[PDB]
Formats: sequence, structure tokens, C-alpha cells
Amino acid sequence: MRNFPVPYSNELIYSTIARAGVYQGIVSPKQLLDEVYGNRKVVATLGLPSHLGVIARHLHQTGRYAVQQLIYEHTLFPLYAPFVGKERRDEAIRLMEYQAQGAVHLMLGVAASRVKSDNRFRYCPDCVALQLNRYGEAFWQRDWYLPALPYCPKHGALVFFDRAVDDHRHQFWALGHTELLSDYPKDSLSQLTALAAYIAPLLDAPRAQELSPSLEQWTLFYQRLAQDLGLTKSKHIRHDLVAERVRQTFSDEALEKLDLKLAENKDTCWLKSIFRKHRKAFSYLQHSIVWQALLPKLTVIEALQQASAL
Amino acid sequence: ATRIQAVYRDTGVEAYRDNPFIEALPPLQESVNSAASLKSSLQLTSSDLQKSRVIRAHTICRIPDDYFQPLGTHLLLSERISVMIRGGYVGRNPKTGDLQKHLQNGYERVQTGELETFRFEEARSTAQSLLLIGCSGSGKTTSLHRILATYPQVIYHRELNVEQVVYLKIDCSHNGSLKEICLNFFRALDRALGSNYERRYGLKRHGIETMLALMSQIANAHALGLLVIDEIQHLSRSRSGGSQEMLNFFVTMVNIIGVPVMLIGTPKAREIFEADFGAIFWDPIQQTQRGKPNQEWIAFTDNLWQLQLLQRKDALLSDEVRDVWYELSQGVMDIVVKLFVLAQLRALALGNERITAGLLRQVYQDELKPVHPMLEALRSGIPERIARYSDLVV
Amino acid sequence: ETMLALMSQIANAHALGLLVIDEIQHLSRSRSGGSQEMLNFFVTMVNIIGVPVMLIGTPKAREIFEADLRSARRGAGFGAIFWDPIQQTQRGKPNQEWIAFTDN
Amino acid sequence: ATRIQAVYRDTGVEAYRDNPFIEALPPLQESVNSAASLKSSLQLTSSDLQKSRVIRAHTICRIPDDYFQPLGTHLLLSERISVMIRGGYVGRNPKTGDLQKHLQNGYERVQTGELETFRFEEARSTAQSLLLIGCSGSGKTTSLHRILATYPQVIYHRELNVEQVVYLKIDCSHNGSLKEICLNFFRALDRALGSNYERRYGLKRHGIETMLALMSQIANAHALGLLVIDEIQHLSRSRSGGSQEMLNFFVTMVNIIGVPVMLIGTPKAREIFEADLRSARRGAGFGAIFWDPIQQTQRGKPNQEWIAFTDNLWQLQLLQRKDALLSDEVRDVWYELSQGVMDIVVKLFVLAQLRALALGNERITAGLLRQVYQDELKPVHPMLEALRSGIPERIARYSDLVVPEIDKRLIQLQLDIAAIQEQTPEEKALQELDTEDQRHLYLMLKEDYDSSLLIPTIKKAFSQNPTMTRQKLLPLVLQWLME
Amino acid sequence: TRIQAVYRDTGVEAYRDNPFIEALPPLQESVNSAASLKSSLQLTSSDLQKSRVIRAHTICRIPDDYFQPLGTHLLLSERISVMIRGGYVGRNPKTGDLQKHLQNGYERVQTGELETFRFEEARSTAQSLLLIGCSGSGKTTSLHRILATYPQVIYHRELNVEQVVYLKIDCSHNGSLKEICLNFFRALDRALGSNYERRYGLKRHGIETMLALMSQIANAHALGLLVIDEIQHLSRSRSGGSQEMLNFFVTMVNIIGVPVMLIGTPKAREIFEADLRSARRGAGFGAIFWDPIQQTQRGKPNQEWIAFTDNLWQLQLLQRKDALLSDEVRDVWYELSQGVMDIVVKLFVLAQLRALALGNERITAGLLRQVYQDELKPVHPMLEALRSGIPERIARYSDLVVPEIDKRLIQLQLDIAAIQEQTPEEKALQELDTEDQRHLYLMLKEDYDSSLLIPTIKKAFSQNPTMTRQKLLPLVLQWLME
Amino acid sequence: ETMLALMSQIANAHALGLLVIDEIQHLSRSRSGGSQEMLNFFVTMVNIIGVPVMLIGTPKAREIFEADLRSARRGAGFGAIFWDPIQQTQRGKPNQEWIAFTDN
DNA sequence: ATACTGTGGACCAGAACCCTGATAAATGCAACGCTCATAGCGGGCAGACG
Ligand SMILES: Nc1ncnc2c1ncn2[C@@H]1O[C@H](COP(=O)(O)OP(=O)(O)OP(O)(O)=S)[C@@H](O)[C@H]1O
Ligand SMILES: Nc1ncnc2c1ncn2[C@@H]1O[C@H](COP(=O)(O)OP(=O)(O)O)[C@@H](O)[C@H]1O
Ligand SMILES: Nc1ncnc2c1ncn2[C@@H]1O[C@H](COP(=O)(O)OP(=O)(O)O)[C@@H](O)[C@H]1O
Ligand SMILES: [Mg+2]
Ligand SMILES: [Mg+2]
Ligand SMILES: [Mg+2]
Ligand SMILES: [Zn+2]
Repeated sequence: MRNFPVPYSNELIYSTIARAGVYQGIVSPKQLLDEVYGNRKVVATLGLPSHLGVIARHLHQTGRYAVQQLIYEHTLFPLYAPFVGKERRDEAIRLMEYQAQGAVHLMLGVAASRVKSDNRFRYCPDCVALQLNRYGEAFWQRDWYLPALPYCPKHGALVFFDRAVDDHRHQFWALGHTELLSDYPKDSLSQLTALAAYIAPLLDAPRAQELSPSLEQWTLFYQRLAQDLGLTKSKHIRHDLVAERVRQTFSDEALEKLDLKLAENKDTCWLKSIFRKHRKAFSYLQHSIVWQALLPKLTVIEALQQASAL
Repeated sequence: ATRIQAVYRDTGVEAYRDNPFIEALPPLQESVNSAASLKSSLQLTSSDLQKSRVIRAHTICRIPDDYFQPLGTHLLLSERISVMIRGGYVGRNPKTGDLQKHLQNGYERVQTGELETFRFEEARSTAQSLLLIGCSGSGKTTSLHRILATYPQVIYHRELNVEQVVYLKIDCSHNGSLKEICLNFFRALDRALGSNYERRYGLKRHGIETMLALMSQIANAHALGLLVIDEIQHLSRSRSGGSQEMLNFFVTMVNIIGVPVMLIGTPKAREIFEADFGAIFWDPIQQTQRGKPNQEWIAFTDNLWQLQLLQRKDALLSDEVRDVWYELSQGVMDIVVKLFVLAQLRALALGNERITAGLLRQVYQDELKPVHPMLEALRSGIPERIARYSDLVV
Repeated sequence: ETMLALMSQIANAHALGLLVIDEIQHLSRSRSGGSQEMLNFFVTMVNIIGVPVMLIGTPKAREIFEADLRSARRGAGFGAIFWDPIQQTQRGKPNQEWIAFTDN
Repeated sequence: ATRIQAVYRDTGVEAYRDNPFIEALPPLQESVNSAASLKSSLQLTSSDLQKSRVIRAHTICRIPDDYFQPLGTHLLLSERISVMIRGGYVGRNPKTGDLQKHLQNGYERVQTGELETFRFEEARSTAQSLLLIGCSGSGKTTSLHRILATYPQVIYHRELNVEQVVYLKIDCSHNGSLKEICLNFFRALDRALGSNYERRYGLKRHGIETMLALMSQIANAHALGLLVIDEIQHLSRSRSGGSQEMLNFFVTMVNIIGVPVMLIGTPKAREIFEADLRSARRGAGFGAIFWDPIQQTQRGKPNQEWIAFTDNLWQLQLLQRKDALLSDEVRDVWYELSQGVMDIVVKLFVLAQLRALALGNERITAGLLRQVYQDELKPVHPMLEALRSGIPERIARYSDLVVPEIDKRLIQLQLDIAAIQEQTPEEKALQELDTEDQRHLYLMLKEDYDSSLLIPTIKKAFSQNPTMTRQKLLPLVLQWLME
Repeated sequence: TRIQAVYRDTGVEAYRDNPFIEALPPLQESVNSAASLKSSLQLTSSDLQKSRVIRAHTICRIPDDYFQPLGTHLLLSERISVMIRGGYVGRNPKTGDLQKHLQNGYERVQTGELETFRFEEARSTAQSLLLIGCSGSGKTTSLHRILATYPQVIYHRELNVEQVVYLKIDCSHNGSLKEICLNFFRALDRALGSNYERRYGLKRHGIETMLALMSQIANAHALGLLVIDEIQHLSRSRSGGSQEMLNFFVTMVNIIGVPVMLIGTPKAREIFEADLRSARRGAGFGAIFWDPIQQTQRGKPNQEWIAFTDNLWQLQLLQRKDALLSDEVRDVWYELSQGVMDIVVKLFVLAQLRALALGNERITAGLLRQVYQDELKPVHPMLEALRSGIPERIARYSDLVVPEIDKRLIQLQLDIAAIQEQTPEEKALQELDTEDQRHLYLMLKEDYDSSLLIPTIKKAFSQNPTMTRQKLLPLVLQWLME
Repeated sequence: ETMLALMSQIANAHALGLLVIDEIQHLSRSRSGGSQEMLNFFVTMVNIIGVPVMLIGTPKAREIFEADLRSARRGAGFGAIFWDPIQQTQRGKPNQEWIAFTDN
């Protein structure tokens, strides 16, 4: 290819590859994969893409875009790197730069979505107007495609329509302006919007480049934080203050929208699994909700500072 | 294929204040310096006059390829081409979000197969058109290879990634078949850029309707400046329904798509245009401009005359030789140079090292016989007699 | 047209210098699709990269084949050489050419 | 074209008895010393130290080409290639009959008569087709270029009008093609023979089968010793065709030609032949001699190869502030810096002297080697750490990496060395002193104390007796100093 | 390998005038055929002084040239000969013009003169043999030498046929049927000169189609045998299951004649034989079970082990060696190797290489124990099960193989090659131990030769220990001028 | 083609003077193929070997060689010699050849 | 101050998966086939005289 579009500010690479075929009258879905990569077996993925580097060689004559900038600033990889572990973070890039695809989701053992859960194509009613007025084009954005919360962090709730990534595995689709974007009455859960606003700044923050606290470090930090202001009895978990904080700040309908039911009656609950010694990777939702419940006046980056320092 | 990095100017006109495309070109020049810039000649030097005969013969024969002189009209043509190639980028600005609309609409025409489909009514296109009709042998192609050689062809930007192509030139197929013009547009952007658009767009058997939209969208994939079409007379020789099809597609492209187009052809191709744009007519030069002999003829004859390579020659020119030239050639720009070169070649070969009128007459009547019948009509001057044949003034 | 546009790549891959076409006699009248169309072919053979060409034919080819200014000026682009048989009497004097050729 | 007339030595081995092709080869009785005599090195004296810094820069720039120290694997490769070369002519015996006549005669004798049993096993090729897989930057090509050039290439016979080509070298290039090797064999035969085989056999019209068919004829006509295909790593799989059909094509090459053939490659190219290598099948052949970098430790102690190479390479230093003994810390550090890869170990030492001649003090420090490592080993950062990791996949993925265009960088090093203004105090001392063979005493005893008194004392003694040998001069200059 | 055919008479009545049988080597009694196979290295008398590397190569060449017959080989040879020369009676190319004879018989049957007549005789099924034994007992080296006597491609000039006598197929590690089907074509067009794989083995056809085309291809050329080696990889792999694994080998009856042979490890018996209709086809012409040799026979030592070890013992190449073998070393071999023939020679080779490495330069029990405990680790469970003798325990571990042995051999060769040599002048440098010694050495090379230089340096320290280098120099030079 | 190339190699190795091909008429036209490709095979056979070749054929083979024999282009070769039966009347008189042969 | 009970961390084991090979069916695509227009041609009709 001779004219590969430069990615806009804060967009996914999937929409960039789509606009790389919208701009030159290529309508057969096979030819786009034939020209961009050269293989007819390459897949289409939203968040954590692979085969990167071939997408950077096209932009090579521009000295700015490289592999590291593409992966950190233009994917959904920032959400998984700091929390899981340092060595896995450092090896994910070398596993992802090359042609391997199956190992990417396996090694980062959190992407067991099974059936495509909310992988329907999503957009926002108000953001598209701003993108139109300031650019003249519409595209997919990383703010919309948060893995769990189906809410735009600034405002409102995303507009689901009926299609899926598994409907066509070998097709890159760009957003169509002539495809009608119809508004619906906004049904918003304010707690979910607040959580989205709280978790948004981590996506574009330089300090998340290398800071990943260790497993034992996580355990000591959580024990010390629980004992700082009295969330732990003498060698026993209180089980009451932890529940009443999260029920004060979060209601039950928010938790069922997040599919994160608490189980005080049942012994196996994720809240108790967090406070016990960690052995597997944990999602950002649990850490975020614990941070919000335990102390409400601290930012995500400085929370990671305090977690990692001690 | 001259890849050049772009460094911008600062234009004065407020309409061009933002574009990178129109601020990447070399500046337009005043008519005073433009006439001097175009002119080129030979190095000559007196050291060759006493060299061998064979070494002199090739230097004599190298006259017609390296000798250009600007006439009166070329200074108008350069200005008009500059204006018409600068006026086609104000509606495709990438900074203020205009190329994205002009390029997004072109996908819809590809999908449905109609060229009148539009998605954004705000997209406005500005373009111009011209035709350059002149008698054969008047040197109109070389004018469009020397005026349009100041602008470099492929310029590469770095803020964007667009590889702008400033000008492109195609030749219509001899049969005029409606598929080969589209198949030859992907064979000039194929060599001037070093790619393989032909394989991905031509081998896959598509209809003409979709192949016409593929052209109009690929031309806007880059920033095409000028699509000049040479040898337009072959369009009349196609099958039925094609004579008007690409006299409507080439005005659809100018009006809707927004790529400027200029057509160049012979006088016998004017009929299809008039079977139903600014018009510039080119005519062979004549000495008898109003009541006194023209200065251009004398100046050009002296400039060509000072390139002789004969050991014993007449430095000053005589008017009888000028009259012989004007009565044997009739002023068409091809005959004069070839006639002079042949005359001095025969003079060098014979042994008589000086050019005379008799030698000119003998060479003209012995070596240019396939050309005489048409020149008889030009020499006679009768309108009815000159009206026959083709490629003559009408 | 594809063949004509395809000859140029091969004519530039190898630096072709000269291309001589002889026996142009046979193309005066045949199932070529049209005299003017075949003339358009021989004039659209300009798009081949350089490669000056020389055409050879009987005097039957000239009158029928060059009857238009735009094609006539390209045939005699470097002078049209015409040939004739040997003449016995030059100006009432025997030609040395004929004598020498016959004696040798 | 060393067209020496065949002088027929006698070898006591029964298998090589009375073979015109074999006897023309050099004898092998003291070849062990000959194999160990491959060692070459520059000659450096103390005189070159006082020269200007550009001359020293040229001398240092000349070290990579003319330095070679044999190691353990070179002896094994030499003996194996000697066995392959000399065992390849037992079949094509010219004086007696060929192989097919022998098999037919054996069958006719076992039919009737009293020849009870005849074995039809015959020769698999004539020796095993060795496959010398190793990591790039280890030194295969120079090893073959030296150990295969001690045999004369052409032995022009007298009674038989045939040419005995002893070895040959095909070499692919970047983004090669399958037919390119077949064409290049014919093209390279011309340089070895002086003929024009490409004109008659090198037509592009021929298919892939016809090339091998003609190669069989020409390889049988000229008594061929070896066929060393090199740099399989450079080939591109997708351009030629099916990757798995390359193994079929190579097997067809090995079967048809019949002369011993030895390929070279990198662990990236191993996956092409891995199907035959894993099986212990006889007939697949393709025995592999693995090339590995120098190991630091042996039995919990430093390996003698590493120190033996290190001291020999360290003797070539001409630094002005140089100490006689190599320090242990740098010995510890550059191995982990370079992982023992043969090419880059020498390159770091080459670049260190050039960098130290311009940065300031003329010595060797760990920080200097680190700085050179971040300077000119950027393309090879991934492969070095892959070797450090030890996982075979990491090493396999990062093979074929080489530093581009070091020679051009050497020129700009030299140009930067040329342009300097300030001078060292030792430079001043050598310039002001009459350093015409009187310099040697000053240099050998400079580090004992300050040379302020030394500069006029040697002059005093030398003017006292102008006619002395340095041998008698040393006691006197030593005696006057202590006073 | 296009051997022309010259015929010979055969005493057997049934093989009367059939070229395929009569174009082969003639019959021999078992003892001669089982005694003509032995081979050994030359072992020239005076090749006990040479470089280490050449002798190392000669020792490394030992496993490839040492073969010794035993009891079972004669029976195996008899079975192979019967199978190869018993499947050619159905196909006799030399037939008289049978149209007249058949039509005359039909006429005499129709007219009532005769009463019965056999018009056309058709073949039925095929012979088959299976050879199973614990891995490492020699089921392929003892098959590449029994089949070496028979020529592979016999050419008939009077007719136009090629007699491909024997063909060897080896299943791969995957164990899929299509790999076997394509490997048949690979082996066949490797034996002759042809391109059968592209002509028939395309992707278009399914398994049944290639299986049916093998019959036509094996009738176009006269096959005599078809051995399948390493059948243990078809036990439980991705071959469609054990039911289809059984069905494929049962359906292999449709191949015309061509008595097949199956070789596998003792584990494959349980998977491969579980139905009556398949076992009788497996052991259709016997079922021979190999087993490693034992030290004793019946309260008394076995002679075959004695002969094998004693004959192997002379072939060693060492400076000082005890030609008369001591019984303790033989008992050590029987204790370590336990009987499996693969390990017996490998232990000797590795022990010899390590003996050259250490410079002990003798073969003893301690060296054998050290090398056995160092190198041959993974094979331990099989040997420890062999010691017990319980059938289930021995059957559990009869598939183990030692890896990377060639790489270890090559690394050992590099180790013994890297010994190098120390000249006395070079050794003088190693004599200097203190760093000050080497420093004074390095400063004082140019003026004095080392031979005189080193002694006066050494006495300089032996006389006065604690005294510095610049102060050392005068006394050294005082010694030197004198 | 491999047969042709190896044939050229052998013909270059040994000093080969003449190569005579006899009875072209007996070649079957069914399994061979087109007369055009048979002509191409013979033309390639003439050039590749490099030694003079002599062909013998029936007048029906002239039908096969119609294309290459009509052309007068140099380098095509294939000079034709026409065997004819003994004619009687030449110059209006009975031939001497027939009379002498008949008497003998 | 030790038996009783919670409890956190370490630990068995069935299960959804999911990857892969063997087989049938839909299908895109160079491979001829067809159509269209164009220039010369030999049996048939008007003609015409002794
Ligand atoms: N103004 C001029 N000054 C100098 N030489 C000229 C001039 N005009 C024409 N010529 C010469 O005339 C020739 C130009 O003729 P061409 O390049 O063939 O153009 P053209 O044939 O007139 O275009 P056509 O007939 O429409 S295809 C070259 O030899 C030029 O050197
Ligand atoms: N004994 C040695 N001394 C110095 N340099 C060596 C020695 N052996 C190998 N080399 C280095 O190896 C390099 C060539 O080998 P290499 O390039 O690895 O082969 P290939 O081109 O096949 O990869 C040379 O630049 C040389 O400096
Ligand atoms: N009769 C024999 N005498 C000596 N060594 C033998 C004999 N038979 C086999 N071997 C040894 O066995 C090795 C090959 O074993 P192989 O037959 O491949 O085992 P398996 O049959 O289990 O595959 C050879 O290296 C060879 O040295
Ligand atoms: Mg032109
Ligand atoms: Mg190399
Ligand atoms: Mg085996
Ligand atoms: Zn929004």
C-alpha cells in the first residue's frame, strides 16, 4: 500500500485499517486483507490486536509512529498491563508483535469471554457530532469500548445495534454516516458513569509504561491497607464494613449490570478472594471498586503509586 | 519518479492560506522571467569547426532535439495552466476536513454504480477545462512537455502520508474502445508512482460502470492535479454510443468529482465537439502580420541561423533565403527545422560548404516528396482547395 | 492496445536501438478492419519508448498508405529515401557505375 | 587454475590403491600439524606505538581480516571434509569399470558358479551430505574459505583429457529463487573452468528438471569432488513456491548428481529439513555438526578455549597507558556483554580502541565496553538477549540478524580521529625527546616514576657515549637513575 | 540398479517355468544364509599410534559395522524367503496362448464329451507376518541386511516389466493413514525413476481411492514384499480411532497378493489384536516374539552371550589393553545392560570415549559404572523392570528410547579434541605463578631469549622474596651480564 | 525437451557429422498432436543439435511443411529436392535415360 | 492454660472445550464458445445476338 491513513487521536487500530480500505474503493472483504497484510487467514479483533508491525512498516517513512507507541496509545492493552504482572507485561509485546494470535488471549488469562459478550458494535449519540464537526469523519473510539461498562465516561449510555464480530471474522467495518444513528431516551446509572469517569484517565497516562506491582507486593499492600483504618480484626476478616462500604457507594442494580453479585451467604465470593493471598490475574473492575470503596479521594495513578511503593 | 520532500512557502492570496497542497509547489513566475526560463539552445563553441566531418555530422543532427524557442502564445498558455492547476486544490483541503468528504462520497458511487450519488451536500468542487486545437506539426506536445516540466511530478509530505502527483498524461487508444482509456489511466499512475494498481483494478473483470467510478476515486486517493488527454481524435472511431459517453463522463469528472481536465486534438476532431469551455486555437506562423512582416519570424530565423556548423558560411542572412523558407514550408513548425538540417547535411556531404537557395530547392524537391501534395494546397491558398483533406486549417 | 502498451516494458528492459519493419506491401488492403484504423495503429506506435523504426515497401505502398498530413510527416521524419534502377546514359555519357558493375 | 601435472603419490590404505584421481591430491601423514598451522596473525613491535594516531588507527583497522586462531571444532571439520573429499572417488574408478558393470558382474557370478552371496547395498551417494547448521556470526564461511583452499582447484591430467575439479562454491543472495541456484551452478562453473557453459546450457527456456538432468551429465563428465551450497538463510520461501517442496527439491539434488554435497544454514533454515533429521532413517542422511558459541565454564571452572583466545587477542593491543596483565573484571563483563558470539567479540575490542583514542585516556574499562555496546550493537540487542534466555524458540526467531555496514562506520571513525587539536603529555614527551631507538628505554621504564628527570638523564648518558647497544645501555641508564 | 536377468533352474516343482521366481538368487540352506551376514571393522595391526581425533572417529564408527548372527535370524530368513518366493505362483506372465485351450475346453464341455473344467482361477487373501519385540533388540538393522541379498529392480528384456522385489515403508510420528498412503508413493518413485506422487497422490482423492490405486500400481510392477516399520505410532493417535485403525489393516486385503510384514513394540499387540477377524490375519504365517539374550540357559552359562562379548572385546583400540577379558567385566555388562542389545554396544563406545578423555586408558568396572550412572539416565525404568521379570511390569516400559545420543557423542569428540599440547617454552609461562613474575616477563622479552631469561628470574625470587620490581631489576641484570 | 537437450550434449561431445531421419510418413498423427506443433518440434530439433540434418518424407509431409516452406525468410533452411519418376518426352523427344535403362 | 471450631492456604478431579483430521457440497474463474460486423465470391438471372 502507498497511502496508509494516520490514526487519529485516541482511536482503535481496527477503524484505522477500515478507513485504509474506505479511502481507495476496495469493497471486496478479501482484497482488503490481501493488500494490507497479504494473508487471507488473518482475523479481525477489537482490542488487543496482533500482527502489528506490519501496520507500522506502512507508516515507517513517518518517523513518529512505532510499535511501542501503537500498542500503548492505540489499543486496549493499557488496562491489562499494570495489574497482571511485570514479566507478563514485558513478554506480551514480544508475543504480540509477531504473527502469533492464539497465544495472545491465552497468555493474558483474562479474555475468556466465550460467547461474544457485548461485542456488538457500539457508538455514542453526542460524540459523533463533535467528531463530525472537528474532523469530518466518524470512527471507533477506545472510550466507548470499555471491556465491561457499556457507558461513555463523559455522558450517557452507548447505542447498541444488532451485529457482531463473529458475524464476519474476516471483515473490517467502518462506521457509516448514512447509516442512521437514532437517539433513544437516556437510561443511565449514575454510579456506573462515575466509575467510568474514575477509570478513564488510566488509558492515556505516561506512567503506566512500566509500573506493575508484584503478586506478593499486592498481598502486602492489601493487608496493610486493610489494617490501616481497621478493616481487619485480629487475624480475622470483619466481613461487615467491607460489605457496608460497597453497598453505600454502589447499589445492587449497578452490580447486576456489571454482573458482579456479592455473596455474603456463600463462602466463595470475589471480595473475599481479593483479600486472601493472590495467585491469579485479577480484572481492573475489582481493584477499581475496592479503591473507590476504601478511600474516595485518590486518583488511579497515585493509587498505583501507593500500591507499588510499599 | 522524483521523490522530493516538501517544504512550504507562504502565499499572498488569502484563498490559498491554509492548504499544504497549493503551498508545496514552486512559485508562479512573472511573464518577464517566464519567457527567459523556457528558452534553451545548444552549446556550440568554435572548437568544433576544425574537427573531423563525422564528429560534426552528429552535432549538426542534434539540432532538432535540444532547441526550443518561446513564441507569443506559450506565455499565455503557461499562465493559464498555472491558474487552472492551482484552482483545483482549494476544494480538496485536508487540514479543514474537505478531502475526507470528497473521498467518502466516492465510495458510495462505487457501491451503487451511479456517478450522481452524493452523501454530503456541503462538498463543493472547483475545476476548469480547456481544449488546444492546432494544425499538425505545430509543436503542441513539446509545449506541454516544457511548460509542465517546472512542477515536479511526485512530492511526498510528512505530516500527512499523501504522495501527491502534480500532473499525469495519457494517450487515447487507437480504436477508442471505452475500456482501454480506463485501462491506460491505471498505466500512467502505474509508472509515475511505481505501484501495481493495474493488477488489483484491471484484471478483475468489472463492468465499465464500476471501472469509471474506480478511476474517479483512485484519482482522489492521491491529490491529482491535472489529467491532460492527448490524441483525442480517436474518440470518433469507437462503436455506437461511445462518442457521447466520454464527452459526458469527462464533463462529469470536471463538474462533480473535481479533477481538472484539458483535451488536446487535431482540427478534424472539432466536429464531435460541435456535433452538439474556453477555446484556444493554434495556427501555423505567418510573416504577413497586417501590413508589415512579422518580427517573430525574423527573430526565430536568426536564432536558428546562428547554429550553423560549416567551415565556410555566410555569417549574415539574406532575405531571399527567408522568402524561400516561407514559400517552401508555409510556416508549420516541423518543416523548417528538418529542411534546414537536411540542407546543411547535404552541404557538408557534397563538399560545397556553404548553403545556397539552389541547394535548398534541390533538397526540398528530392527528399521531402511524401509531404509535397498537402503543401500544394497550403501554397495555393484557395479556401475551397484547402478545405479538402484532414488536419488542415478550418 | 494491451499488446502495444506491453511492448514498452520489454523495449525498456532491454535497451532496444532499432526496429526495422519490411514487406509493408501486404498491409495495403486486407481484413485489417480499416485503412484508417491500421494507419491509426502505425501512428499510435509512437508510444513505444523511442526505438526509431524503418519501413520498407514497394512503390505501391506510398500513394495508398501516406494520404494524410499527420501520418505523412511521421513517415518522412528523417527523409524518405527513394531508389531507382541504374541508368545507362547519364547526360549522353556512359555511366562509370554501370560499366564497373558489369565488368566486375 | 593451478594446472599442475598430476604427480601420483602412494597411499598405504588399501581402499585408495591405484586410483588416478585420488593420488593427485596432497598426502595426509602430517596433516594434523598442517591443520593446526592455519593460525595467522599480524606482527606488531614497540616501534609502531610512537607513530602518529592515524597510523595506529590504520593498524587497528587492519586487525579483523588477518587474525585467525584455530579452535576445537576446526580440527573435526577439517578431518570430516578430508574424509568426504577422499572417500568420494572410490566409485568413479577410471582404470577399472564403473559401478553398474560391477553390479552386473556380481549378479552374473552369483547366478550359477560358486559365489554364494553378493551384497547389493552399494554406496549411499558416496559420503553423507553434511549439514553445518549454526548461528549467524559464528565464523563458518571463513573457516571453509581457509580449510578448503589448501587443495588445488584444478588438476589437469595428461593421458586422460579431463579436468579434476576438486571443489566448488555456489552462493545464493537476498530474495533468491529456486531456479537461481541451478543457473548459478552453471555460471560459477565457467569461472573455475574458463569455458562458456552458460551460453549453451543456461537458457531460461529450460524447466527445473532439465537443469538437473544436464547437471548430472556435466558432473559425471568432469570428476567433481564437492559442491558447497552456502547461505540458505538468505533464500525467501514464498517467492520460490511451496516451502515443504524445497526438501523434495534438495533430496532430488542429492540423489541425481551423486557427488558429495554439503549445505550450510542457520537454525531458521532447520525447519525445512527437520522432517528427515528427527528420523533415524538410513538414506535420509543429512548428518548435522552443530556450531555453538564459546562456552565460558567447564566443570565449574573457566573453559580453556575462552582464556586461550582471550589472551591471544589481548596481546594485539597497542595502548599507550596499557598494563601488561588483563584485569579479571573486564574478563567477566564482556562475555555477558557479547554472549560469546565469535564475530562480535572481536568487533567490540576493535571499536574499543578507536573510541578510547578519541574520548580521552588510552585504556580499557568496563564502562567503555558498555558504551560501545549501546553505540554499535543496536540491531543485535534482541538476538543477544535471546541467547541469554536459553529458550530455543527465542534464539530461532532472532537468527539471521547481522549489523549492517560496519566498514563505512570505520571510515568515519578514522576521519573523526584525524581531526583533533589537543595532545597528551606523553605525546609531548615523545615529541620533545630524540625518539630514534633511544625511546625504548624511556617507554620500558616510564611508569616507575615521573619522567621529568628521565628525559635529560638518558640524553646525558647517550651524549656521554654515543656508541652503545641498548643491551649495555640499560645497565648504565639504570645505574645513573638510582643515584 | 537395473540388473539384467539371467535365469536358473529351481528344484521346487511348483516354480516350474515362471520368470519371476527363476530370476532371483538360488535357494540356500539356513545356516549358510545365517552365517554369511557377519561383518567387522578391519583393525589393522599397527593402527594403535595416531592422533586422538582419528582414533576417536574410528571408535565412533563401531556401531555401524558390527553385526553378529544369532539363533532367530535363520528362522527369520527362512520366513522372508518363503514369503517372497511364495506369492509369485499366482502371477505367471509366461502363459501359452490360452484362447484356443479355453475355447476347446468349452466346446468339449458343451458337446457332452467332458463333464467338468476349471475356466478361471482367482486368488484369495494374502499371507502376513508380525514381528514384535522390546525396542532396541534389532528389528531394523537385522532387516536391512537380510533383505540386502535380494536385488531391488530386476529388468526383463524379453518382456517389458520391472520386478520391484522389496519396498520399505515407515510410518511417521503423527500416525495418520494418509501419511502412509503418500509415503508408499514416495518410496516407490524413490526406488524407480518416476513421479507417481504427482500423477496419483493428489488431494482430490479420498483414502479409499488411493487404497484402490495401490492395487493397480502393485500389479503394473511385480512386487514381492511390503514391510511396514514402527507401527506403534498408530495405536491411539489421531487416525480416526482404534476401530478404523483395525478396519484399515483388515481392508488392506484388497491389495493383490504382496505379502505384507508388520513390525511393532510389545505395547502394540494389545491395541492391534482385539478381534478374531484381525488376529488371524496378523499371525497368518506365524508370530515370532523377540526377546533379549540371557546370561544363563539352564543352570549353566549361555554360549551366545559369551561369543558376542568375546568377539566384541578384541575390536577395542587402546594403547595398553588387557586382551584376556576378565569375568568381572562380563558380569558388570550383564548387570548394567541386562540383555537389551542396543545398550550393550553403546555402553562400550561411551566408556571407551570417556577412557580416552580421562587418560585412564583402560576399561574397568568403575568406568562402566560411572558412565552408566552419568549418561544413560532415561532408560533406567526399563532395565529396573527387566530385573524383576514380572510380565505386566516389563510390558509397562517397553517403549523408552534414549535421545540426543549423537549430540552427546559429538560434544565428547570436541572435548577430547580440545586437549591441545604444551611446549616447554610455553609451559615456562605457566611455571610463573605470581603476577609480578608475568609482569617482569612481559617487560623483559625483547633483550633476552626466554630460555636463559626464566631461570635467572626464578632464582631472583628464590633468593630474595620481599623486594620490589624496580629494585628487582638491578640484580636480575647483574645476573644477566655475567 | 530433456531428451533434446541431452541429445545436443551428446552430439557436441562426439564428433557427429550427419543425422538422417527416415520415413516421416509413418509417424501417427493421432497421439502426436497438431501438425503445427510437430513442425515446431522439427524446427527446434534442427537448431538445438547444431549439426546438419537430413529429412526424408512422402508428399503428404509437404502438407505438414506447408507453413515453413512457403516463407522465403533466411535462417529457415529446409531446401527441397524433388524426386520424380522417369519422364519420357523432353524437348519433344524420347528420353535417353529410359531407353538405356530399359535395354540394360 | 489445652480441646473445639473457624479458616486460609494448599490441594484432588470431573468437565467444557477445542483443536484437528476425514468427507461432502458450494463455488469463482480462466477456458473455450458465441456473436457481431465486414469484405470478397461462384451459381443464378436478366440480357442479347445469327
Ligand atoms: N516554438 C518552437 N520552438 C522551437 N522548436 C519548435 C517549436 N515548436 C515546435 N518545434 C519543433 O518542432 C517539433 C515539435 O513537433 P511535435 O513534438 O511532433 O509536436 P506535434 O507533432 O506538432 O504535435 P501533434 O502534431 O499535435 S501530434 C520538434 O522538433 C521541435 O523542436
Ligand atoms: N579465529 C577467528 N579470529 C578472528 N575472527 C574470526 C575468527 N573466526 C571467525 N571470525 C569472524 O567471523 C566472520 C565471518 O563469519 P560469518 O560472517 O559468521 O560467516 P557467515 O557469513 O556464513 O555468517 C569474520 O568477520 C571474522 O572476523
Ligand atoms: N546383531 C547385532 N549385533 C550388534 N549390534 C546390533 C545388532 N543388531 C542391532 N544392533 C544395534 O542396534 C542399533 C539399531 O537398533 P534398531 O534395530 O534401530 O532398534 P529398534 O529395532 O528398536 O528400532 C544399531 O546401532 C546396532 O549397533
Ligand atoms: Mg505528442
Ligand atoms: Mg555466510
Ligand atoms: Mg525401529
Ligand atoms: Zn460520548
